[PDB]
This record gives sequence, structure tokens and C-alpha cells, in this order.
Amino acid sequence: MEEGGRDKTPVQSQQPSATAPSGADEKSSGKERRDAGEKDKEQELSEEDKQLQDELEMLVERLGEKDTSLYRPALEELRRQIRSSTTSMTSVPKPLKFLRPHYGKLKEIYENMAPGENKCFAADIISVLAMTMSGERECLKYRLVGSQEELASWGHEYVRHLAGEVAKEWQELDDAEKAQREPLLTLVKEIVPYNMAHNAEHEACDLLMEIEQVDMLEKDIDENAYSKVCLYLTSCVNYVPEPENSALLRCALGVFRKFSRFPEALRLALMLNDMELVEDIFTSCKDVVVQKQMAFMLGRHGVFLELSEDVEEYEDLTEIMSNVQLNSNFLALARELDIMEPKVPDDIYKTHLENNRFGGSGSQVDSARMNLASSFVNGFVNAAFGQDKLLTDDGNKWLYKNKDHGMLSAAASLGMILLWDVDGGLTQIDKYLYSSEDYIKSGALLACGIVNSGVRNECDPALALLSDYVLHNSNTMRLGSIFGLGLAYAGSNREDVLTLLLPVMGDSKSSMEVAGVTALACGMIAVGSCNGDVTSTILQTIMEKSETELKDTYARWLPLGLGLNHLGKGEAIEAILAALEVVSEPFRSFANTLVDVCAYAGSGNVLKVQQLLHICSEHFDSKEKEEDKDKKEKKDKDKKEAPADMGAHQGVAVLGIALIAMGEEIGAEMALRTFGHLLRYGEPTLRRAVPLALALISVSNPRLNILDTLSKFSHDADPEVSYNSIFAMGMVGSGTNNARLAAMLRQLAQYHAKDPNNLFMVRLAQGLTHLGKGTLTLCPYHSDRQLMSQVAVAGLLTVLVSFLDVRNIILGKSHYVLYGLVAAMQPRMLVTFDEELRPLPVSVRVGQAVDVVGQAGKPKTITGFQTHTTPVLLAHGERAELATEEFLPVTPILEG
Amino acid sequence: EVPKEKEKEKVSTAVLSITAKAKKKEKEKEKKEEEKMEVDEAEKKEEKEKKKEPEPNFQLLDNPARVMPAQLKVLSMTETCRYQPFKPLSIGGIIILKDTSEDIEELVEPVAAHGPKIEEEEQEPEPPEPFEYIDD
Amino acid sequence: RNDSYTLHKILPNKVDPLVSLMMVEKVPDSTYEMIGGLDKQIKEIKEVIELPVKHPELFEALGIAQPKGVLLYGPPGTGKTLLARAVAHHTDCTFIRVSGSELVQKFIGEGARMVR
Amino acid sequence: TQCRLKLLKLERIKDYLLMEEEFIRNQEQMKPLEEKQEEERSKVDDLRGTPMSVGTLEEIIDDNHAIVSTSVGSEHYVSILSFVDKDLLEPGCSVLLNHKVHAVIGVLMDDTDPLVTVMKVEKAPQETYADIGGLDNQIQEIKESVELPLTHPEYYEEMGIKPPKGVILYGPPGTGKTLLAKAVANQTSATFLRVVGSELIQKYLGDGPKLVRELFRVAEEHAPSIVFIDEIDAIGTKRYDSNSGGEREIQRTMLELLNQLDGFDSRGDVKVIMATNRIETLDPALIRPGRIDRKIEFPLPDEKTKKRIFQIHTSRMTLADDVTLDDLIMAKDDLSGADIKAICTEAGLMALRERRMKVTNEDFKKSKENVLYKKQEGTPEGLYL
Amino acid sequence: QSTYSRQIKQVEDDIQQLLKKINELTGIKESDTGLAPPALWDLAADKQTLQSEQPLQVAR
Amino acid sequence: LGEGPRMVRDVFRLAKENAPAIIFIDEIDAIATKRFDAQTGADREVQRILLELLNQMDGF
Repeated sequence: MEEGGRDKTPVQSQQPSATAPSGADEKSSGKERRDAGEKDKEQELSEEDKQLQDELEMLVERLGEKDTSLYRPALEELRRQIRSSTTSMTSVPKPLKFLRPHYGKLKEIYENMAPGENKCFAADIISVLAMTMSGERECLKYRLVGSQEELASWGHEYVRHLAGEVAKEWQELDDAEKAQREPLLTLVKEIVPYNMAHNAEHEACDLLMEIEQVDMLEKDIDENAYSKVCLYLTSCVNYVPEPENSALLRCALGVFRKFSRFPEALRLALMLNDMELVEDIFTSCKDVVVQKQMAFMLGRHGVFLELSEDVEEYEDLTEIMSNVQLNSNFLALARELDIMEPKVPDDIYKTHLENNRFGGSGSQVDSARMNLASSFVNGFVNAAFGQDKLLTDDGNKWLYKNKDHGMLSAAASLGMILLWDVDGGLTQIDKYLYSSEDYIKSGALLACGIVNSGVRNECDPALALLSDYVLHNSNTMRLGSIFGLGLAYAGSNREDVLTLLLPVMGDSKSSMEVAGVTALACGMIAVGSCNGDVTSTILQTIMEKSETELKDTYARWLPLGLGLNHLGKGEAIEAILAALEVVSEPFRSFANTLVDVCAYAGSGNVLKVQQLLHICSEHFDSKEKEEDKDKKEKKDKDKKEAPADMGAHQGVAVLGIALIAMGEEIGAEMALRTFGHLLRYGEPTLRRAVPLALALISVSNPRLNILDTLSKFSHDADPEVSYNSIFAMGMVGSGTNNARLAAMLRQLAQYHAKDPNNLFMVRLAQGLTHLGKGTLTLCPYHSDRQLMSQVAVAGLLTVLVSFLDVRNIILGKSHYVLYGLVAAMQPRMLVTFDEELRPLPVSVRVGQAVDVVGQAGKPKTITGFQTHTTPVLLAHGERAELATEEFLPVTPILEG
Repeated sequence: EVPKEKEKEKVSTAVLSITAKAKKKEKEKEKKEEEKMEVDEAEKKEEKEKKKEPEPNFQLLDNPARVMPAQLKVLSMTETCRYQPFKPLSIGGIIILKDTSEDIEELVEPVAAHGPKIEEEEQEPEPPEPFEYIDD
Repeated sequence: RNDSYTLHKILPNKVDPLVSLMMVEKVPDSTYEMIGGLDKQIKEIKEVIELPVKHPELFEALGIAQPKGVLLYGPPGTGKTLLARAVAHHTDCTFIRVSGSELVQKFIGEGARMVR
Repeated sequence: TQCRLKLLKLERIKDYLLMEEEFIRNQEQMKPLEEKQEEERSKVDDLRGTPMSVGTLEEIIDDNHAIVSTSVGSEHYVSILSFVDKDLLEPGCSVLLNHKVHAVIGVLMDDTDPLVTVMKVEKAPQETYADIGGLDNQIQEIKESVELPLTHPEYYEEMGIKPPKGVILYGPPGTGKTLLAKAVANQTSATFLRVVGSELIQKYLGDGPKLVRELFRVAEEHAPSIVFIDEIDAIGTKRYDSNSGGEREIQRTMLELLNQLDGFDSRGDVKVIMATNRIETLDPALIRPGRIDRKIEFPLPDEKTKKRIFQIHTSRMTLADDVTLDDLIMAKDDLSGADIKAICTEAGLMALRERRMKVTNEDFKKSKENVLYKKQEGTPEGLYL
Repeated sequence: QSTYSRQIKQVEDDIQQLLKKINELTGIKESDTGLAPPALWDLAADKQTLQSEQPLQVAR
Repeated sequence: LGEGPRMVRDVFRLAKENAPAIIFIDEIDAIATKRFDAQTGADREVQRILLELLNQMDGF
């Protein structure tokens, strides 16, 4: 029975085993539990070991007869006996043996009581026991995987079972020095991310990098191992803080370099903010395979998207410098020239765009404040390339009609038409730096940075004309040249450009919005790959910062720039620190809360705790109001995290706006503006219901500027969501107007939203990144924070240059195919085995060259699993030229 | 106390107190191995207080303080170390020869001028000092 | 307080229409004893009702959807109603008796909206 | 399992911070609100006059009047004065009147219909998309027909002319016609109103044409929308009397549908989704296009389809990796969705008797021979036929 | 997908509960719907209360 | 509306007070009907009258 003396005296019976499996449990319920607890002597403990042989057979048998009523309260009690009635850090043999039938039984609670809350409770008890038992552990993982017995239940049990050692919660040192990593990695891919994050160290990942490389040949093929690496990194973004997280990314690179599977190494590099990595990468690429192959194509495609060499897009320097040696290599005149740059998508777009015809315009109304706006919207809509370029050559329409900063931010838009092309223009940014008058001239500098997008060409010369004007002590010319300086290159610095910027003659407390351009270029320049460790650079930010307290908008601009300095490599944060300490600022104290939050971003760990807090808002002192309002809004967070975390944030945000807006009016003005740009960057869940719903609520909230900021989210697939979003705001805008000012805002909101009728998916995102760090965000972000009641805001606002593609043109193993590929799309997942964004090939099908759509339909698999084709370069409708390893070529169209 | 100044003051302390408590439930940084610098927070903020009850011989009995142990000299022309209707009882108190104005007859019961002892000196007494003629 | 129609306190009395219904029709409650000795017969009514109301988890494990239609069929006088009462009392579910009538639908008083 | 868990733990905790932060805002933190809004409320409540007697605002006249129907029982022709504007009032809403002398003080509150409350059920399918696979081609069609003209205007605008106005889901039950309506409705988030066909024929006469017109008209007001009419076979099948069966009852309900969908009164881009298990009862005029547009037919499951249909039922239960699917295809085939549901239920039923609280292959096999026979038995075998 | 659906089910349940409290609590927070242009109308409105011709009753 | 069931209670309360007595129902042929439409005020009372008859009768 469960009584004494059948396990407390050495004259005993194995009788309760008979009762348990269908009768009532007495042999994992509490007989074992009673005995262990009873006395303290190890003799009793010895009698429980004897019973285990019977228990293994009993356990499978009880699985087949499956009586869940019997499992639930009875097994809870087992937790007592294993760890807390042996201690199991001062007695090794006893908990080692008991786990053999017993570990599976504990697992039944783990599985049946499937929620997160229960998996964590059982995990702590488990980590100390698994670790103590080690080597024994290895037998138990295997026993489950093969199958314990064919039942519906074992299928769920095995993924739960491999998990328990991997938890690493409150785990003692005595046997804790053992790599568990290799058996766990092969069989299942769920347990592995948990292990890195919780270690929060180089070693988890070092052991992972080593194993992944051998898998290349040995386990499967290259494509499959690349795919496991992507799941691990995305989910390990929290429970590890940001300096710690940036290091994990460096170990991942080691794997890619070995592989012919390059794109992931580049996206990670953007986070680090290093030139160095790319330079080492082209050589390693060359070394591993003699052949051009996927390695050379993937590396090319991945860098073009955006890296580090100033603030946005992608440099010409490394491509020009390396293509002496790649020009020597000569594997194509046509192919390698085209592929390194963004050219193949550009060429296809420019030809289709022409046929379809996209005027890429605003209103047709002249001589009014009302079409200050429509000058800017021309640029915004054609921030993915257009063809207004024809009307623009005379310039009658926008430029002369506009005045002030309005003329400046107008003339940014000529160049904007020709961005992401192979000709920078030939009569409209050629001759507009040879058109009389300083407003067109400076503002055409602004255009000059834009036109060098990702491209290796530099068509119309960004760096040239700008090198000239920073020398000139003319303020207008200076501001324009520097904005382009940052925009053209990438995310950090270059040695020629950095030297050049060093003189300041600039603005330092001025009213005009355009004065803010200085702060962003300069902050990035200062941080290097591992710091330049040039002391002068930090100083120039401080000079403008120390001066300003006379203008609240300007006063805000410099702390954000200080914030950009911190962004980057873990070791780079320590290097820069020496420079910062020498001078001190009261200004830096208010600055710290936003500055912290930007630095923190890239991991949730530190990030969430600081954000959505009022620690430095009590709003009874002016310092407190400066950055604190924006920090609350949780702008940074959603992109950095995993796609599952994104789904919860959509709810939190909608409550969020209300909370801040009543809490502070000045805060409401700053915060709500940032809220619209947060949805576009973060990509939180759903887009079918959400902009329509949001337009209704924003009517209650103050400011016409809010509506303009919202329209940014409303882009996504640009003829799908956006037609509705525009019509709804249209009604309320037609409804009431009475000042030119409101009408101007409403006008920005309707047109900005656009890019429509056969024009592709455009949203702030590079496709490949979903680990990516903000540096493409900075130009709209600044504009959300500052006053949009000025027309001046419009220069920074013009650029939110980013692409996703509607192309599904995949490059075969040696086919290099230019034809498109059908795909299946689905909104949700049945598993986190997939989190590298591929769902099943059934679902609802979408075509080739047919609108690519974001959340609630973002996930994308190329439907062709039955044809056994795998993307090497991941599918989402990326900006990158897709690539596949084809074991069956391109699938045709399919009806459904 | 005056009500108005408190109301501004209360709001300030309080809004902080509740926000700190928000930060405490929120833990991610149980796992970490940071020395690379940028955070170096606990990422929890909390507050507490403790205070001591005592204050010596508050009231003799349940009724007001009245006579109490430990003796004082109080000079005349003090009413910010005043005489009280609770102090007739106190007066006497084994008075010293250092008081040159000390009892010679009974008590005055509630206030009045009381007997000053036959003076041989004027060291303890202080010269005349009306505020009468400087009022206007 | 009808001096402004303003809310005085929230009332600690709140009448449940399910209890009323059970009462007006009349069921004299009973237990397992009454039929007692046809063990299989009482054991079966407990299986269907008791386990999926109290713990829904048990059926979640079994697989099959928690009871939708349970048909108790066959002539009366075998004490079929009485077992139903027994389990319904214990589970603390209100046993609301319909005798074939939309008499006890008073929420519109015709069937087919007696579902919703 | 472990991969999911770190993010799950963090989401619940982010939400906790969000709750706690609200409390500090209502109690202590103020900047625009202050003591000042408190006084604005007192001052407005006393002028306004408590109790406020409810009215409904049908329409506003711009001269400082409105036409109100007071909810007490007798209507009043009030002035729009005191704390509201003509535009601030909205039609089909509940408004506050000063109790002493009725002028319309204002709209804080909205009025919901009594009808809509009963009809309405929340949108979301209990079987997730891409796991209502099995006739997977068919599932896609509804997303194209009802969901798409509302979700994506681009194709329609270029295509030109009238958009779709319904779908009819027909064929044997178990092919998931209800799960499909709920999916599209979920996605769009268009108010999902749901009525069973049997409500159309109840004891009272003319309730059928009445309910259906009100249901639609309410869908147009709360538009965009999805109306689901579940299982319209009842019209003929049911009768509470002679008047409730028969031609008058059947015609009036059919006739109403014809005018409502494309006819004079029309409807917007509001879609009607009809579930029917028999189009024998249904006419050639409600199976006519351009008030149904694409019709979706589900046929009997095919041998290969049947394995995918079986998986869905298995997913709601416990997930099998030990059921032999071939035995099910071999034993019965060209039998409904409803037959696959019948194999599943019977397995669960035998396990229940033991107090086995799982289903396994064994439970499916034992029950499977009786169920096939039972299918034939469901329709009369008589004495020996 | 049986084990995977429970996890998701619990996580929504908790987040959803917390929401009920936040929504109720915030409200419109003792604000007035009319805003600034109806203030002049309040004074009229009072005159009407004194008056016997207001309110009118609709009839036919 | 709501006067009809109430009348049933009255008859029952007087009968019990006024013992010995017999209440005899000749035709329960319209006190009880098989149809209750009850979307009409009059029809709704006929159903209520039946409900009350039955509940008072259990006590009696």
C-alpha cells in the first residue's frame, strides 16, 4: 500500500506498482515522497532506488491507459522527493538514479499544464537535478525522441523533455561545467535560444558557432544549418542586456564566414556599426570558394541595403576601394558591376514606373501656403523613385511659388525623383547647383545626398559639392551640405569625411528646424568601429549643446546626438567614455533618459524598464520635460524584439497615447507625434483594421500634426491599406477648416500616405533586418519630436527613404533566374520552430509581381516545398535580390 | 501649517513613489553578465521608511503634563517659554538662593506679580525696558 | 435615493432568472440511493456531467469537445430524471427544467430565440 | 516551448507596468486637469440638472432646436442650448435633457440597438487559419469574395463596375462553412451579426421579413459589415402552425431577400454570407449571381482530401502521430465532413467509459467499425431491408 | 498544435483582464463635451427654464 | 402589463384564508394554451397567467 514498512524495512514488496497505472497511483504519488522525507538517513533513500526497474515499464504502460485525473495532483508532490528530500548538491548518486523513470513523470505536468507560468515553475526544480545527474541525462533525452510508445501524448512530451537542463535557473556549481549544446541542437531547435540568453555570455555562443560549422557538411547541407542560426539570434534579444547582446552577434559572424551563407552577417554588422567587418568579409568570401557562387552574390546583395559610414543608406567607399581587387577578379563585365550595387531592382522599377506612369505629385494648386505642402509631398511619394522630373525641369510650379525654408525643402524633391537610379539626373540636379539664389542652392544640396542612395555610383556628387561648402562660413550652404553628408554614406564614419566636418561655423541656438541637421551628422561621426579615438569629434557636439537653452526645440536636438555616439559595439561604449568625462554639463543630466533608451535599444532587457515611466517627469522644472516625454512612447522597442513580442505591443500602444496625453499637454504634443512613426518602424500586429480605427480616435486627441504622423503607419502595401486611410481623413478634413495652417497639415496627411496603383510595397524596413538597429529612423524621428507647426520641419521630413520589393526574383544555384516566384502568405504561425519568417506553403497564395503586404500577411514562404526549394536569402519581399538553392526550378502561377 | 503650500508639495513626492513601485515588478536582468558598460543598473527601484515611537513623559497621567520630573529656571519676560495655568502647581520646586526673587508668601495661583525676596543685589534683575514709547 | 434618482448604494440583492425557472416548474431533488444497485447506470451519468463542468481539463486531455449534446433517452419510471438532479446539485449548476414548453421562455416567449 | 517562453514572460510583465502606470495618472499626476476640471464638472452638473432625463437625438435643426424623443413615453420638441453644439450631437444616440425644462444639454453617450445585442457574436474561428485545410482551394475563395473587396480596393477600382455582394457556402456539413465566415469577418474586423434561419420562422407571423430587413439595415448603419445567416433550411422544414408553414411564409422571407441584396433598396459593400446545408430549399433566385456573386460549393471529401479533413478534428483534440489515416480512407469515402466528426466522437466516447482520458489509435480503430455500419443505420433499415 | 494553443490562450487571458480595469478607470475624467462656444448658450438656456412656452411637446 | 399573473396569486391567497373551500377550474382551455407568441402585450400576459397557476398550485 502506501504504508510504512513496504519501503521502510528491508523486508518489502514491489506491490504498489500494480495499483498505480489504472487503479490509483501510489508509487509516484506519495510513497516515494513519504520515505525520502522520513528520517534523514540514506538507508531509506537506498530502498527507493530498488523500486525504479518496475517503475520504467509502469510509466509507458500508464501512458497508454492515460488517466489525466490521476496525473495532475499526484505528480506535483514528486517535486518534494527528488530535490528537497535528498538536498541534491551534497548527495550525487541518489538523485542521479531516481530520475530515470521519474524525470518523464515530472514532464507530464510540464506538458499538460502547457502555459508559460507552469513551465518556469517546474524549470527551477529541474535545473539543479539535471545538472547533478549529467551523463545520465544523455540517456533520458534519447529515450523520448525515438518514442516512448506510439500515442498522441509522446509527440508533445519530447519538445518539453529536452528543455529542463537548458533552463539554467538557480543552478549550482558542482557539475555545471559541461557542454550540453551538441545533442540538443541536432534533434530540436526550441531549447537552444534559451540556453544563450540565460548564459548571457560568449561561451554559449562559442560552443554554438563551433557546432554549426561542422553541421555545414556533416548533419545536412549548408542551407539547413543557416536556417537554425536565424531562429536563435531573433529570439535572444531579452534576458540579456544590450552590451552583452552585441557580443553574441560577433560569434555568429564566425559561422557565416565559414558558410557560403552570408546575408545575416551583414544585418548584424549594421548593429555593431563597423566598417571593418565588411572589409574582412569580402576577402574571406573570396578565400572559401574560388567560384563566384552564392557566397559572392549573397554578400553583395546584403551590404547594399544599409551599413555604417555616416547616418543612412550605403557607402560608395568600400565598393570603390574593393573593386580594384574585385575589378581584377572579373567574373562578369555585366553581372558583378550590377549585383554589387542596388541596380537590378532600380532598372526594373524605372522601366515599369514609366509605362504605368507615376507623376508623383501633390495638388495642382498654386500660389498659396496650401501648396508649401504639396511641394514636400512630391518628394515623399517619390522617396522610392518617381517621374515628376519632367515638370520639375522648368521649376515654375513648386520652387518660385515657395519661399523661406519652403523653397529649400521643395528643391530636395528634384533629386528625390532620381534616388535609387543609375543617372543622378542631367538637367535638374545638374543645373540647380547652377541656378541663382541661395534657397534653391542649399536645398539642392539636400537633394544631392538623397540621390546617392545605396548605389556605388554617387550620381550627382554628394561628397564633392558638400566638401566645397562646409569651408564657406555661409550658414545656409553649410546646413544643406552636412545633411547630405550624413544621408549619403551609412551609420558611423569615414576617415576623409570626419576631418572635413571638424570646423564648426554652424547654428547653436537658432529657431529654424533645418539647424537641427548638424546634430545628427556629428553625433554618428564621433563613434567609430571601436571608436576613432580622436578626441576632437566629441568636443563639437558639446559646443552647440552648452550654448543652447534659449530654444526648447534646439535644446532637445543635441542630447539625441549624444545618444547616437553611444550606439554601437560593446567595446566601443567603453572607448568613447574617456572623452566624455573631461568636460561636464548640467545639460547632459536631462539628456540621459533618452540617451540611455537609444543606447539600450537592440535588446528589450534594459530597454523596457526605462521606457514608459515617469522617473524624470514630474514636470515642475524645465529640464524634466526635455527628453522624458518622448521616452515613454516606446518607439524603439518593437522592431528590436522578436515578431511574437510585436503582437502584444499593438494593444499597449493604443492605451499608451491616452495615458500620456491627459497626463501632460506639452507631453501630448511631443508623444502622440512620435506614436504614428513608432507603428511604421516597429511594425506591430495587424494593418487591416488599425489605421481606420486610429483615425477615429485621433479626432478626440489634440493637434492636426497627429494625423500627419499617423499616415506614416498607413503606408505599408501602398494601394492596399492606404486608399481607405486617405478617404477617412478626407472626410473630417473637408468637414471643417478655418486657418491656412490646419489645411496645410491635412494636405500633408492625404498625399504623404500615397505611392499607389501598381506601385510596390514601401514601409520603413529593409526586409532582411528584424534585428536591425535604428539609423534609418533618424530623419523622420527628429521631425516627430520637434515642431511640425513650422514649414521648416519639412526638410528632414522629406526623406524616409527605404524600400521593400514586390519582386520574387530568386537567383538559382547557377541558373541566376530573372523570372518571379509564387509564394504563400499567412498572418499567424502554428509553431516557433519557425520564427525566421517562413509559414506553410498552403495558406492563401499571392503571386509573382503582386503586392507584398506587411503585418497580418507579412510572413512569406515561397510555395515550393513539394518542389524542394529553399531560400538561402530569406523571403518577405525583401529589398535585397532574392536567392534560392533550386532542386527543382521556378514554379508557374497557381489558381486558388 | 497653512494648507496651500502642502498641496503643491504632496503631488510631487507621490507621483514619484507610485512610479518607483512600477519598476520593481519588472525584471529581465536576473540573467546577465555585464561589465561592458552602458547599463550597470539593478533595473528596480524601491522605497521604504521606519520611525521610532517614543517621546518622553508625554502626559503625566491621562490628563495634561502638569508637574513633571527635571527642574528649570525660567526668566521673567519670557512667554515663548511661558507661564501656564498648568504651572501654579510647579512654582516653589525647592527654590535656590541664586533666585533673588523667590517666594516669601504663598502662591498667586493663576498669574500676577509674586513676592520678591529681600534683595541685597541687583545682579540677577535686569534694568527697565518698556516698548511703550517707541510704539508711535 | 429618488431625491435626484442618484445611486445610493449598490444593492446586495440581485435575483437570478435561472433559480426562478427551476422553482416554478418543480423538481424534488434526489440522489444515487433511490435507484441504488444498478451501479453502471449511476456511474455513467457522473462521467458526462460532473467531470467536464468541474474541471474542463479532463476532457481537454481525452480530446473530444466538452459535452454539447448528451442524449438521455428511454421511458420514465426508471428514475432517469432523478440521477441528473443529483449531479446537477453537487456541481452547483442550476437544473432548469423544460417539460416541452416555451411557457418557461419569458425573455421573448417563443422558441428559436430561446437559444440565444 | 523554451524558445517562446522568454517573450511570453516579458509580454505579461510589459502589460503589468502599463496597468500600474494608469493609477498614478488618475490619482496624483495632473497638469491640464488639476483642481480646475473638478470644478468645471460641478458647475456643469448643477446647471445641467441632475437627474438628466434621457432622450434620443433623431436629428438636429440649425436654428437652436432639435427634435428629441424623450424615453419616458411622450416626445418633446427641444432647443439645442447649453453645453453642446449642433455638430457635437450625432444621430441615433442617447442625449441628456435638463429635467426641469427640456433643452438638449448634450451627447456623452451612444445608444445601441436591443436587436443587435442578441444577434451579435464575436468574430474569431476556433480552428486557426491554414488549419481549416482540406478543400484548401475553397477556403481561399471566401477570402477573395467577401473579405477582399473591403480589405483591398486596388483590384476592384481597376477592374471597374459593381463589387461582390456575397458568397453562398453550400454542401455537406463539416467542411467548415461557419469557420470560414468568422475568419473573414475576424480579419476585416467588420461587425459580425449572426442569426440562425430558424429565427425567420417562429410562431408570430411576418417576423421573418421583419428580422431580416432590420438586420441588414443595422449592418448598413454599423458598416462595413458581415451578416451571417446560419442554416437556412428551416423555412419549409419548420411550422408551429399552418400559417407558419406553407407558401406565404416561404415566399415572404425569399421576397425580402431579393429586394434587400441588389434591388432598389440595395446595400453598400456590406456582404451577406449564407450557410445552407440544402439548396433544395433555396430558390434559383437566391442562387442567382450579383446578389450572391461566386458561389462556393464544397463536394464530398476525396480520398487524399479526407486525410487533411481528419487532421483538423485531430488538432482540436490531442494531436495524433500514431493514427493510421489509410484505414479511414479505406473503410468509408465520399461521405461528409460530418462522418469524419462521427469517427472522432465515438473514439472519445469509448475512452470516456473506462475513464481513459486520452484517445489513441486503439480508440479510433475500435470505434471505427461500428461507426461505418452506424452511418448506414442512421437512415432506416426497418425490420430487415 | 494542442500544446501550442494553451500557451497563447493563457497569455491573452491575463493581458485582457488588466485591460478592464484601465479602461473603466481612465474614462473622460470629469471633462465637458460642449467646450468653449456653448458658454453664452448656457445663459439663454436658464431664461428658457423660467419660460412656460418651452419645453414644447410634439403632437399631431 | 403585469396585472395578469398577479390576479392568479390573489385568488390562491383568498382560498387558503377562506377555508374550507374548493377552487374549481371548468376550462383551463384559455388559461393554458399551447401557443404563446408574446411579441404582443396581450399575448405576453396569457403566458404569465399559466406560469403563476402552476407555481401556486405546487404549494396549495
